[PDB]
Amino acid sequence: SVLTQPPSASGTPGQRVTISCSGSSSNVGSNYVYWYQQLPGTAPKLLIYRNNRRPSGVPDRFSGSKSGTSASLAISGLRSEDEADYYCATWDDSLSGLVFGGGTKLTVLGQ
Amino acid sequence: MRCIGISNRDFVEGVSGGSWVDIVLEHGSCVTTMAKNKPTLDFELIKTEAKHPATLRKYCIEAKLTNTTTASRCPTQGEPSLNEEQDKRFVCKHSMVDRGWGNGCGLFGKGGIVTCAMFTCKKNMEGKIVQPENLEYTIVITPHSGEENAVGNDTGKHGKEIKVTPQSSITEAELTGYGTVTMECSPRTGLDFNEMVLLQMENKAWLVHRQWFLDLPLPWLPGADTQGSNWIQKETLVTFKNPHAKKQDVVVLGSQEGAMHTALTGATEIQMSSGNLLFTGHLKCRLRMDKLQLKGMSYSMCTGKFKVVKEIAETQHGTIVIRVQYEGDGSPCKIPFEIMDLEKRHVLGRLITVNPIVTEKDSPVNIEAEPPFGDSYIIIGVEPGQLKLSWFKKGSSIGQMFETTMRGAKRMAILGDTAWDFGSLGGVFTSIGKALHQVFGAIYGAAFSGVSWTMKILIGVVITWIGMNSRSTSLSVSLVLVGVVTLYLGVMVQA
Amino acid sequence: KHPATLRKYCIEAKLTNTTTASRCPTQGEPSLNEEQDKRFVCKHSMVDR
Amino acid sequence: KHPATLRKYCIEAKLTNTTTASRCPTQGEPSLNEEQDKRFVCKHSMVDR
Amino acid sequence: QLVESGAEVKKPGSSVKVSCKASGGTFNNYAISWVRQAPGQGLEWMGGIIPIFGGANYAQKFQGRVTITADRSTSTVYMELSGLRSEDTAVYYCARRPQSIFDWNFDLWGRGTLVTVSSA
Amino acid sequence: SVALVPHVGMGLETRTETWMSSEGAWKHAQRIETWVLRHPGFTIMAAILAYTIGTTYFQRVLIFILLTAVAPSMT
Amino acid sequence: SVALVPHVGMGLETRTETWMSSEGAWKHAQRIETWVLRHPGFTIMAAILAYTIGTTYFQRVLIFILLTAVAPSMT
Ligand SMILES: *[C@@H]1O[C@H](CO)[C@@H](O)[C@H](O)[C@H]1NC(C)=O
Ligand SMILES: *[C@@H]1O[C@H](CO)[C@@H](O)[C@H](O)[C@H]1NC(C)=O
Ligand SMILES: *[C@@H]1O[C@H](CO)[C@@H](O)[C@H](O)[C@H]1NC(C)=O
Repeated sequence: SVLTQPPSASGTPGQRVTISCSGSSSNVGSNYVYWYQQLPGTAPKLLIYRNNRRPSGVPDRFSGSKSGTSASLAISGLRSEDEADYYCATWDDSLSGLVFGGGTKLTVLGQ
Repeated sequence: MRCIGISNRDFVEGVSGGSWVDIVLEHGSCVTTMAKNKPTLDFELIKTEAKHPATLRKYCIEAKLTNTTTASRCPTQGEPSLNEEQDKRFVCKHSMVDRGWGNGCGLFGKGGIVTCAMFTCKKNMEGKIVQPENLEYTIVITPHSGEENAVGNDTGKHGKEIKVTPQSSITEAELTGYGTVTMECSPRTGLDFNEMVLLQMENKAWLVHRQWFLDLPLPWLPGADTQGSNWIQKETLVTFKNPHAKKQDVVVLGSQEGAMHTALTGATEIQMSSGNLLFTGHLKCRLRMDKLQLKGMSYSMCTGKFKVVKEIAETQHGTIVIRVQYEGDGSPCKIPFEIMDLEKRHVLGRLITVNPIVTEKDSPVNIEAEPPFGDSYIIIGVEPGQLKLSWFKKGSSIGQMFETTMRGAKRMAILGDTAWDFGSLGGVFTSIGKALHQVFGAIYGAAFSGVSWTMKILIGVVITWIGMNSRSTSLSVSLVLVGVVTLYLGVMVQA
Repeated sequence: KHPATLRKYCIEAKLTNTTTASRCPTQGEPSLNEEQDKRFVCKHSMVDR
Repeated sequence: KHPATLRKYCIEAKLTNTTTASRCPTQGEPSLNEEQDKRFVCKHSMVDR
Repeated sequence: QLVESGAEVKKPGSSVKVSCKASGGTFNNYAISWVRQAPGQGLEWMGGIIPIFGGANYAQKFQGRVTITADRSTSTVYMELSGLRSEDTAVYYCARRPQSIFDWNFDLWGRGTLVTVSSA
Repeated sequence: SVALVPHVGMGLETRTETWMSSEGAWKHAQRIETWVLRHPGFTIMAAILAYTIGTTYFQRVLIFILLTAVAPSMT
Repeated sequence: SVALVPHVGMGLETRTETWMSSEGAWKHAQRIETWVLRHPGFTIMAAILAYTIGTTYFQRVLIFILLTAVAPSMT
């Protein structure tokens, strides 16, 4: 029912990675889905709002996806900057509140 | 979809042969206009800026006194003189004290005395005036499309803001996907700023009558003065005391800010800090819909499944709003929306978001419809997955007619004869009525100007009684009608 | 001599700590914690929602 | 489902922290600090002094 | 701009009030929400408020334990936690969103106030 | 003072709340009522005078009301 | 306003002159005069109503005077 995401995600620089946000029809599929990119020790930065919409001043590498009940966030090209927790937020009608994805860290390789 | 959520929303249906309609836009109100083949539009007057205001008078609401001096003449020697009696920055008074050998005269009697003190202002009201050609009205036109970015919002993402002035009173708004709308406004007959003052006292401002502002019992400067020092009615903020006849003193009369606030009851407060912003009043515009077209009439019915992402919610206007998402395949498609009976044999209600269409798949679109009184069913989609939504409307048609009549009467009570231009499409009955209302309103304003609401109620009762106890039927009926209208206006006015 | 104070009126005041609270339609009155204190002059009204 | 509390009525209370104030006749109303706080239920009366 | 109060050290069972001042335009035209993140954990929405209107909305987990208020005179938004405990140690953010029930994009965030129950 | 000329019947009222409208709606009625409470003697005299001057009950009541309303107002 | 309830008619006057006796002596009459000048329409209507209601010139004149004095007062 609530938002669920893969706890961790791996990748390599210059790759395409999509993070999945799965919820119930009460929260995802009946409301918009927002994606937030948080760096360590920094306030989360709004990444995608509504559905598949990018706030002004964000690169086009980020692309959100909305399914009937699940959502995903896709990255065009991968770098060391992409390594950060990613959260999906969506209003829940039954819970009567905003529910966050729970977090998904992108583990870019190349160390 | 801006008018959804505003209690003072108005529905204007139909245009004339020319595809135009007369609408009066008020600041607190929203107008939604509908024609047989045009998109539904919402109109809001969101600003009225007065620019380049000129002061015509500064009143003193708090003064102080200094440099008090007195002169006196021993009895029978005439009135005394002070050099300061000719000084305009001084307030003087002539009285009689008792003189004698003890006081130092040598004659016993009433000896004239004059005392003067320098009048200084510490706080004032600047009553600015503005030329009627400096007024600017901002009107937002938002198409009643259903796209989520406009459901009762007070932002300009989808709404189009057109600025109207007395000089450029004809403007068009380009509504992406709906053609253009032409607004032919008459700001000059809107509020008659030549008989009004912009009164700014401290950090609060009011719009006031110029005769009322010029009749205020406070001292004033012409407004061309840069140094004060020539206040006019300085005697209004001072009091001279000669208790018994032994001394003459003069004192100031304390800050008049609160008395001014009390005097300002019935004046609509405005804003004057960052420009002269007036969120009060109305604008009459003629709306031209001829170059206005529905978006997506060349679309095919969706043939897919809709889901209601937000339950149907009723508004204050007897209409309903429903937010539905689409999950079918033909992305831009007409939404199959109907309001029928349970058997789906009759069409009972009309939708207000005319021509609902899904511009994007996972992009909710929220339709507004007007369902009938009692039971009705909102059917969304086609048979393969059609959803049928029960609704019940609590009112009544007779009650709706009564409420419509009361709104009409209240509009006439607030706009006077300008209420005959609301929803007007020409016609000879409308013109005749507006002329008759103009003449009767002239008489009524002449006979009732400056009168409070309790006085209006009393006059209405008196006139109604006179009419009822009238031997002639015509005069009886006319007086009863005038008295009842007077009573209604007194009960509706804020005076 | 020896006067006693009978009542002290206020002729000039200031307002601070302005707060608002609202209740959605049909859900009754809203509540501020500040309505408990008498130092606050409160007012109830209806607002379009 | 999903109810909203519209009002909470008290069916049983307790009074604590009781205090009283009085002023001499002709000298106006008495004053209590507690009357500042709306948690205290207060009433005014007259007594023989 | 959205400026938050400084970090606070509290003790179990106590209360902490977090302030979040905002500009005039953002105070009267937007909404402010409070989201906490326990260290090494995901964001958790606690509640929000339309400062022009008041009457905050609270998450079910924090119902009866939090109170969000707005000071219109100072254009500041306040958050108060009662019954603080170790599990309540986390950084608290104030975020700005449109005052509509459907759109929940926090396009502007405060730096975040960290509340700890241990010694620094 | 300025307070005694309070910009009421000026004909500039729109569909927007005026300044201190709610209070000023009934402030004068409250003042008349408090005055009649505090000065019962004048009200009795006004009733007697209205009865004497007016022949019909309508104009007697009208005179009584006008006298009672203007008695505190002239003050 | 407090200005609407002056300390007149309270029966405490001595030979000593009062706070604003000279000022406030004629201010009400001046106000009614200014109002009648500014609103000749209501004065004419009041004259017609007073003539109609009152059977005798005394009742008519009294009603007209009271109407004129009370119209600004409630105002
Ligand atoms: C007023 O008195 C001051 C001294 O208090 C003096 O300096 C000033 O010249 C006087 N101004 C006049 C009499 O206009
Ligand atoms: C009022 O606000 C000030 C901040 O300006 C604060 O210090 C004070 O505690 C507040 N008082 C009340 C009673 O809310
Ligand atoms: C009530 O009385 C108790 C016991 O003395 C005291 O601890 C408490 O502070 C009092 N409360 C108030 C509001 O006076």
